[PDB]
Amino acid sequence: MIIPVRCFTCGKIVGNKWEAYLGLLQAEYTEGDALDALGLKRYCCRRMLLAHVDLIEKLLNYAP
Amino acid sequence: WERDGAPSPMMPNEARLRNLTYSAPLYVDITKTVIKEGEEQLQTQHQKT
Amino acid sequence: YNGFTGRKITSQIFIGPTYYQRLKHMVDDKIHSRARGPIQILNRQPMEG
Amino acid sequence: SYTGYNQEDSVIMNRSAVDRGFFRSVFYRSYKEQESKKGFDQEEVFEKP
Amino acid sequence: TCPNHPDAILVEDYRAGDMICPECGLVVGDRVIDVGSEWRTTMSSSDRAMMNAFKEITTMADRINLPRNIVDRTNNLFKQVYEQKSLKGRANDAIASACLYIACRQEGVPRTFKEICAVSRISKKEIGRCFKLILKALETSVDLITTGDFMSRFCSNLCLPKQVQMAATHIARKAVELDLVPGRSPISVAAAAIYMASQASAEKRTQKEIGDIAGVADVTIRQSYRLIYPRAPDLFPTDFKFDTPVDKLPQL
Amino acid sequence: YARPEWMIVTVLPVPPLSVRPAVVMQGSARNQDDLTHKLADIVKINNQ
Amino acid sequence: MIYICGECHTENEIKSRDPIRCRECGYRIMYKKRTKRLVVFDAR
Amino acid sequence: LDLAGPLLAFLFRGMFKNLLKEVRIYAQKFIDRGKDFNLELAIKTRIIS
Ligand SMILES: [Zn+2]
Ligand SMILES: [Zn+2]
Ligand SMILES: [Zn+2]
Repeated sequence: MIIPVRCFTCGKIVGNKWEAYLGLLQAEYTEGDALDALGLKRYCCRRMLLAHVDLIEKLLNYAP
Repeated sequence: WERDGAPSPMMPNEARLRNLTYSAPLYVDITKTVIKEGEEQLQTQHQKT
Repeated sequence: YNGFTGRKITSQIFIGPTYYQRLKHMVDDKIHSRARGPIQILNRQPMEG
Repeated sequence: SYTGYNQEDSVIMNRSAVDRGFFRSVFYRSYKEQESKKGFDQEEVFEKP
Repeated sequence: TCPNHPDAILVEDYRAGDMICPECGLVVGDRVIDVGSEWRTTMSSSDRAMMNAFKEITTMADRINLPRNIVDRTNNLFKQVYEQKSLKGRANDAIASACLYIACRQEGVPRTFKEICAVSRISKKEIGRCFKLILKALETSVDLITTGDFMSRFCSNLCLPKQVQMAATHIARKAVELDLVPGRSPISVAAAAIYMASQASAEKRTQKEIGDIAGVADVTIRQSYRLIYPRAPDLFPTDFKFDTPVDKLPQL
Repeated sequence: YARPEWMIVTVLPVPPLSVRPAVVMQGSARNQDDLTHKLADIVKINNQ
Repeated sequence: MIYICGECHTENEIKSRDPIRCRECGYRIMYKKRTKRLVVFDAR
Repeated sequence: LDLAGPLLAFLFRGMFKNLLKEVRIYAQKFIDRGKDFNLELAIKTRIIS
């Protein structure tokens, strides 16, 4: 639902890169370029953001 | 329809949560004509039965 | 490289990202044991209790 | 074939990945209970015995 | 029944379904408890007549969309009345209609005698006669109805906004509190209050419209409205938005 | 071990309570087994 | 004994005997409030 | 392929027939007494619901 804190494979921090990744994509960055800019070199950490589905955003559309 | 009989629209989630069937009331217009073997005819219709 | 010894594995391994699914079948929902349990009254035979 | 623990359609998982939320899931069980006043002789209500 | 512990409260056990001495450990009875079930974890005339009345009760209920619990309550009233047999002369349909009326009153959602009559072949006069008899036979009583017991149904059936319904309830309750309508039927007071509240909002309902749902002749609504009209500003809630100013409410 | 006359049911046996137990349902309402209902019918006709 | 309305989200104290309904909303779906008892989680 | 429509139309055909079979019975009984009948009371709503 929400971006994992760590990369599952290696434990690298990924929970502080989702908003930065979305911001870069809005800046016309390709997904590969945006991941490179954030320092995600290993394809395990790129997998984390490339495949993340942010369901929490739609979960917040339901009134508590 | 509540206990007091006040109708309210039923959202599907309320039907799921309260275990209510999701049904729509069905109304039919009915025309009733009566003949009294006295060469008189009376036609009455019950709208939305 | 071997995790336990750190030595290169002689054969090179095919490794990459693959999409995996977790199926509803967990072992905890299936593990069950019986040892002098609640027999039935009429049949005097085992039953779930 | 790492340690023989994935043989015959078995899988070796990474414990550290599991520690980080890998394939962690939630199980929701819902129980519904209603109180029925049917029958003057017998009646049931919600209250801690 | 511990042989060592005479009169000992044996403790039930769900592991194997046996009762054990609470302070010895001895299992008295091997697996006798039956844990699984113990814990949740050619028709007689009287029955045939009862069955038809039960069918009639359900048929009446669906016409006005009453919940099954009231129907279940109505069935119990009918069985008590049918068993006691003080209404043997009265028709079963009349008894059932009165039982349906009583069941509604007992549950806090009264239906007026006219509403029960509309769903039954039995007239209001006959239902009222049966209603009193059933109370005597069952030695029971029903709380006196109030003007607010019909606001939800009447206002909703009129498609009036919630604020109007609250305003009408406040008006009707205040009018009874102020004794502006002594002796008037609660339904008439409610109908007049609905008209007063309705005319003060965007959604305006004529006297005929309010009478139809409430079953009160417009003349009676006119009489009650005239009695509460003088104190219109006082009856209305303080925090009420007047689409039509109170000073300009219809006079009649 | 067997005689033709014994085939005719002159005296009807009654199964023990173990064969047909008194089930408990809806509280203390002992739900008699199907055999009990037939046995209750059998005795009523026999007495009549 | 606090119940939260499912529509207006209004906390209201309701007894066991009295009927279940929103004090002001009229909504008949109510949710129990979170327990005040403290439950510990291992962040594992 | 029989979808919800055709399947439900088959049911409604029979249920409406029972409804119209019922109003005949109720209406005829009142007509036999000679008194006029009320259409709304004749209709049994539970049949289709
Ligand atoms: Zn990684
Ligand atoms: Zn002992
Ligand atoms: Zn509410």
